[PDB]
Parts: sequence; C-alpha cells; structure tokens
Amino acid sequence: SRVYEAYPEKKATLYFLVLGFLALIVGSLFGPFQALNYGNVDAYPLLKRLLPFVQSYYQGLTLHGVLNAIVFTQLFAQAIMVYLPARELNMRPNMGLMWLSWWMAFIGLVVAALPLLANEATVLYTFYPPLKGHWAFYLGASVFVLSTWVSIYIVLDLWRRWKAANPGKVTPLVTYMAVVFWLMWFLASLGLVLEAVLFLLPWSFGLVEGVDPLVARTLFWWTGHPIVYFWLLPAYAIIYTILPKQAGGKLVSDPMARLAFLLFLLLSTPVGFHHQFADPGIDPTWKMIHSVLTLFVAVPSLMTAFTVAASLEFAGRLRGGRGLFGWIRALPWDNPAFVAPVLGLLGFIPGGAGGIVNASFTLDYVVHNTAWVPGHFHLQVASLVTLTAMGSLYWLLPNLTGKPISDAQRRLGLAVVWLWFLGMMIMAVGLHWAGLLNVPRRAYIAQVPDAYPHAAVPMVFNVLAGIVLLVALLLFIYGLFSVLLSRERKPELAEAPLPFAEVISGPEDRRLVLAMDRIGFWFAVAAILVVLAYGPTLVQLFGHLNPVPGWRLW
Amino acid sequence: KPKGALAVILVLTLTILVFWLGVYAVFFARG
Amino acid sequence: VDEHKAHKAILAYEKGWLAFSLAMLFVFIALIAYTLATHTAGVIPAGKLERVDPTTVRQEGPWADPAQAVVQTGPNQYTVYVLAFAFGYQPNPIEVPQGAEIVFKITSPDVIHGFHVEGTNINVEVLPGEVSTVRYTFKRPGEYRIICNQYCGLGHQNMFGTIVVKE
Ligand code: HAS
Ligand code: HEM
Ligand SMILES: CCCCCCCC/C=C\CCCCCCCC(=O)OC[C@H](O)CO
Ligand code: CUA
Ligand SMILES: [Cl-]
Ligand SMILES: [Cl-]
Ligand SMILES: [Cu+2]
Repeated sequence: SRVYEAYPEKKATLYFLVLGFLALIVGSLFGPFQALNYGNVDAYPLLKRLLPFVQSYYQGLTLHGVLNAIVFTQLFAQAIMVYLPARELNMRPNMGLMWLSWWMAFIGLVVAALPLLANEATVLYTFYPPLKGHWAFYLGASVFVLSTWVSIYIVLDLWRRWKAANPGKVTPLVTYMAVVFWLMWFLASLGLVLEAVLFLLPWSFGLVEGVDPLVARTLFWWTGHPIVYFWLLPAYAIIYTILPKQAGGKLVSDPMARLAFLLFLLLSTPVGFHHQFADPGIDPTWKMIHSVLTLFVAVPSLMTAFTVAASLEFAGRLRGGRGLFGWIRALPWDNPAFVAPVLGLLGFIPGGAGGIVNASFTLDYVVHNTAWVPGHFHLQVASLVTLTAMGSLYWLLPNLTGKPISDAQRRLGLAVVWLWFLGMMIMAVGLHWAGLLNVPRRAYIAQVPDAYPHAAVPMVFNVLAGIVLLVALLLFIYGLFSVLLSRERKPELAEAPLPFAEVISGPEDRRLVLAMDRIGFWFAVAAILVVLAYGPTLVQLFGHLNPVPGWRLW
Repeated sequence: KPKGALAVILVLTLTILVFWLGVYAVFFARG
Repeated sequence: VDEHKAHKAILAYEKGWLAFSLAMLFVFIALIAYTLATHTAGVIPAGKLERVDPTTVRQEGPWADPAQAVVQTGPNQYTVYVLAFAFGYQPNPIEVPQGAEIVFKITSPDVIHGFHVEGTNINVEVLPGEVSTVRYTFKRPGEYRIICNQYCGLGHQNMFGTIVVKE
C-alpha cells in the first residue's frame, strides 16, 4: 500500500497488536482448564493429550500468567500509546526505533518461550526466588520488557518535536496522557530491571550461588504495582478519548482527564508494599504508609468513574434517552467497539471494590493468597483491559489494514464480548467466594477433591465460567482470523481519521491545564516520592543481604 | 444535574461499602 | 445553552463526588488504624530482620528438634518454632493451650511457603533465610488447618499442617 509508505507506523502498530492477540489466545487456552480446576474438575488429562508438552497444572499457570498478563498487555500498551499520540499530532514516530522495539519484544518472547514450553521455568509470572528458572526465561523476559524503554524514547521524541514546532502551546490531550504514562513506566520499571540485573540474571547464569528472597520480592513489587496501571492506562486512553465518540457523545472534561493521568504518574509506583503485607522484615509503619498511598491511587479511578459515566450519560441524552435509565438504552449497544469497554467498566465496579479491600493492610490477612485475589484481578485486567483491546478489533484493525467488518463479523463480536464479560463476572463470584472460604490461589485443588467441601457452591460458578469462557475464546479465535485473513480490502478504512472524541463546550480550564503541563517538574516529584517510599527500606535490606540457594521443585 | 452519573457512583459506593465492611466483619470474627 | 450548562453541572457534582470519595477513603484509614491498636494486629509480621541459614536450620538451632518447638516464654505466652518445607510443616501437630498468647517463629529450608491458619487472621509468607514472627491467641479449642497459600512447587496443593488447641 501507498498507505504504508505514508503511514509506516500503521504496519508496526498492526504487528504489535497481532502479536499481542496471539499471546492472548495461547495463554487463554489454559484459562478454562484452570477455572474447571477451581470448580474441582480435573480436565488436565484432556489438555495433555491435546498439548503433549504440558507437564503440569503449574507449567500451564506459568504460561497463562506470562502470556496474558505480561506479554499481551505490554504489546497492547506499545501499540495504543505510540500510535494514538502519533495520529493526534499527525507526526511520524522514529520508524527505525519503532521496528527495533517490535523485534526486541519478539526475540525476548521467543527466548523466554523456549524454557517455558520445555518445563524449565515453571516459576509463575512472579518468578519468586529461590525458585530458580532457566536463564533464558529471565534474559528473554528482560529483553521483552526493555523493549518499552525504546517506546518511551519514541514518544518523548514525538512530544519534543511537537513542542519545538509549537512553543507556547499546551500538550494535546492524548499526547499528554501518553507522555506521563511512559514516564511513569520508566520510574516503575526500575525495580524489576534492578532485580534482574543485580540478582536474577547473575544467579541464573551461575555467577552467584544465592539470592536474597526478601530483597528480590521488594524490588519485584516496586514494578509490580505500577505494571497494572501500565496495563490499565492504554484502555483509559481509549475510554477517555475515543469511546465518547463511539457512544454518540463527547468527553465532558479535558482537565479532569489530564488530572487522572497525572495522579497515576505520581502515585502508581510508591505503593508496592501492599503486595508485601504478609512479608517479614518490612516495617509495619512503612506498610501503613504504602496502604494510605494505595487508597490515594484509587482516587484517579474514582474520578474516572464519574468523568466517564457523565460522558456516556451525555451521549445517551444526545441520542434521545430520557429519565434515569433511558440514557443507557439509547447508547449504541449494536456496536461491539462501544459495548466491550462499557462492559469492562461495569465489572471494574466490584473489581475496584476488591482492590480497596486488598489495600487496607490488616484486611489483606483475610484474603491474601486466596482465590479472592484472582477474582479481583480478572475483573481488572482479564475483563476491562482485555475487553477494551477486543473492542479495538472493530475500529483500530480496519484503520490499520483497510480490512472491513461485515455485519456478520460485527454480530459475532457482540457475542464474544458478552460471553467473555459474563464468563468473567461468573468466575469472579466463584473465586471471591471460594477465597473467603480460604481456598488458596495458585493450587491444583481438583487433585485434592475433598480438601475444600465448604466451597462446593462457588465451585459450580467456576465450572460454568470455565465452559462459558471456552466458548467465548473459541469464538474470539474464529472472529480474529476471519477478519485478518479476509479477502476484501477497502483502503479508505485505513485512510479514515481515528474516531477521536470532541470535548464538550465550557471554560474553567486554562490555569490547571498549564500547571499540569509542567511535565519535567511532575516527573521529578514522582521520582522523589519513590525515593522516600522505598529508599529507607531498601537501604536497610541491601545492608543486611542473606542470599540463599536455588531450588527446582517441578 | 447528571442523574445517570450519580446513579453509577451510587452503585460504586454501595459496592465498595459492602465489600469493605463485609471483610472488616470477617477480620474481627477471625481475630 | 445545552453544552455549557451540562458541562457546568457535571463539574459541580463531580467535585461533590470526589470530596465524598475522599471522606470514605479517610474513614477506611481510621478504621484500619483502629485495627492496628488492637490485639488483632498481632498477626502483622515483625518488621525486624532476623536472618538464619536455611541449610543448617534442620541440623542446629531451635527448628532442629520439632518436639521441642513449643517453649513457654512468659506466664501466658508460648513461642513456637515452625518449619515450613517441601511439602509440610513441623512440628505436626503444633500443640498449644487456648487463651495463651502464641508467638509463631516460622522459617523455611528450601523455598517460599505460606502459613495460613484457617479460621484465623494468621496469613504470613515464609522466606528461606528469614524468620517470620506473628502472634495470636486461640480463643476456641480444637484443630485448625494450616494451608500453604504460596506456590512452592508441584507439591503445593497437598501442603497442609495442623494446629491443636487444647482446652
Ligand atoms: C489492570 C489490572 C489491575 C488494576 C486496575 C488493579 C486495581 C487495584 N488493585 Fe489490584 N491489588 C491490590 C489493590 C488494588 C487497588 C487499591 C486498585 C485500585 O487502583 C482500583 C480503583 C478502582 C475503582 C475505585 C473502581 C472505579 C470504577 C470505574 C472507573 C467504573 C465505573 C463504571 C462505568 C463508568 C460504567 C457505567 C456505564 C453504564 C452503562 C451504567 C492489592 C492490595 O492493595 C493487591 C494484593 C492483594 C494480595 O493479597 O495479593 C492486588 C492484586 C492484584 C494482582 C495480583 C498480583 C499477584 O499476582 O500477586 C493483579 C494482577 C492486580 C491487578 C489490578 N489491580 N491486582
Ligand atoms: C478464558 C479466560 C480466562 C480464564 C477462564 C481464566 C482463569 C484463570 C484462573 C481460574 C486462574 C487461577 C489459577 C490459580 O490461582 O491457580 C487464573 C490465573 C490468572 N489469570 Fe486468568 N483466566 C483467563 C484469562 C486471563 C486473561 C485475559 C488474563 C490477563 C489479561 C489473565 C491473567 C491471569 C493471571 C495473571 C493469573 C495469575 C497467575 C499466577 O498466579 O501466577 N487471565 N486465570
Ligand atoms: C458529618 C459527619 C462527620 C463524622 C463522621 C465520622 C465517621 C464515623 C465512621 C466510623 C468511625 C470509626 C469507629 C471506630 C471504632 C470502631 C470499633 C470497631 O470496629 O470495633 C469492632 C471490634 O469488635 C472491636 O475490637
Ligand atoms: Cu508450600 Cu505452597
Ligand atoms: Cl495491584
Ligand atoms: Cl484502578
Ligand atoms: Cu498492586
């Protein structure tokens, strides 16, 4: 295409997206099996006949976690948060760098995939020492994630070219979002990068005998909280700056959108002790400080809930809906691109409620390391983020390829999105409830079928979710390949503008917007906050290291 | 007034409170 | 006109929502701080670093003889040296009297394990090289199950232990 000669970023964006969907499909194959397991049904014999490289439940859960939560989500973030800003500014990203980032992701993925598929790194997506994976797992995962540093560079480049050409203009909204997102991710990413370079890689390669498990975990969760915000914020970018147009409406506040993202930059990283409430050797005062900061990081999503709800309402009123529920009925429920994120946002209600509980220090002892935790996060990442990505099949893929969506593909997409949403809600009931009955997470409990008799009722929910989500997934695979491998091409789809929303009329802005555009200043603040929240604990742990030997217990 | 948005945040508020006070009760029952 | 008026009302009510949100989060903070001032807070691990050598913990020191794991350390206080390992807990059972303060000191000779005492708020990660210290008073006599809730290898799903609380 002459489209790809003029807009080569379309092709690179496509490659990120398809690679991410492929990872999504492969990791998700394991999901229904895991749901049946939490329903006390063992269907692993069937899976191992289908996929003979699979040696255990836990090798499956490793592939699931890594491919869905690490790989798919990152690739989606790299697609959306480079391409949307590029299109808003109508500027080309550095194409050499953009292709470098794809190849880095691809190669790292392949290198990490090899030990995983060979049963040499069955350590789960958290890879907590002294469980000791093969070196190619850590090296490949390292290169995969480092791909994002090139993404950060690319978008800072775009932003600075744009500000050079437009001095005295405020950063446009989508670009503002993306800049603070990528800067947040830089600060965030440093935990894991330190963990890998100082501890995991030298250890996996033989250069040190042991690793200190407390320091590894502390550095891990420096990255491990904000990585979920990194997963979330691409979907928020769409929800704020595209969905209002697909709803039939407008974004009701540019400044409130900016403010949500700025708070994410300041508060995403200094909170990770909320994953360590049950850990020895971290001070309880620091735990309480991180708890409080975690409740603060809820605020930007509390704000998002209202900004977005009000935009949808406005949309529905525009389309003639009247009363307190008429605005809902009036929205474009026939359009899968509209439906998918809106259903995501509904499940985000119990999902975020679960998070706030988790954040509340002592309350975490009720639910920590129980099935509650996966109940929570499937509502957040496997529902809202995933559904938003699935919605993008129906507007973004045509924009990147010129491949049309038939009426039949549109209807199928409605079915996929509904069944996925319903599946996730049902499973979330099963997991939250089993969780409250003390059923552990990360456990092949169908192999101890009498261990949890009291969870018999929630277990039915898990079976049902298991089969619903298997149907949803098979339909999703069929739909994705139907669209990709389609005959027809209509290049005017690839040439259309993206459906960016307009912002509703009204003043009030400028002063707040200018202060928020001091990005160098807010970046420095975020980093200071990290130094204060982490530096004292880390100074203490590093002066009292206790490395211990590695084990492979699989 | 944005009646629809307020209904959404009412559902969100109720959900948060049911979750939080529910678990708070469980925490003390197990104390 | 339509949009300006809608915009103005949306923003005024949003600010109300945010103040309310904040209030509710702050009340949670107060309710958490209450828990920290009560006996229920005993299950928070000690923040003090207490390092051990996972490779000699079964040969030397207070985890080496599980039949001596339960030590009276005050008039109504017992310290219990627990080993979590692939794939069980020692001693087994842990035997303590009801109504006494129990100080659990738990470590591992291999990998990370959980120590989740069903029916209680005891739920603590166990790190090789580190002692996890938590405190609890069992008010009801009987048998409590210990569940490992941290993936520790292929034996994870069958890693259980037992606490017997004597009347
Ligand atoms: C995308 C992925 C994720 C998001 C987002 C997320 C959000 C939260 N989480 Fe979480 N989480 C924790 C706390 C929070 C808090 C305070 C929030 C907050 O950021 C959430 C704020 C959200 C809200 C306040 C909801 C706002 C509602 C909205 C925006 C929807 C409105 C609806 C509309 C507009 C629709 C209206 C339309 C109509 C038509 C009516 C804690 C502890 O404090 C743990 C550790 C627990 C433990 O013991 O291990 C935890 C564990 C996890 C893990 C497991 C890690 C592991 O593997 O060990 C993952 C993967 C995860 C993901 C995510 N989590 N979380
Ligand atoms: C068909 C779809 C899905 C089903 C039926 C499903 C089911 C499950 C179940 C039942 C578990 C709990 C296993 C255990 O604790 O032993 C689990 C874990 C997990 N799932 Fe999903 N899942 C699905 C899709 C997804 C998606 C799309 C993502 C992310 C985008 C995701 C991320 C995870 C993660 C991170 C874990 C935790 C892995 C670990 O603890 O190490 N899942 N899933
Ligand atoms: C305009 C209104 C302004 C004023 C609004 C104030 C908000 C009140 C809410 C909660 C206070 C927390 C109460 C603290 C005491 C809790 C005691 C408790 O939970 O006791 C359970 C347990 O049995 C004992 O150990
Ligand atoms: Cu020990 Cu899981
Ligand atoms: Cl989280
Ligand atoms: Cl959130
Ligand atoms: Cu977190």
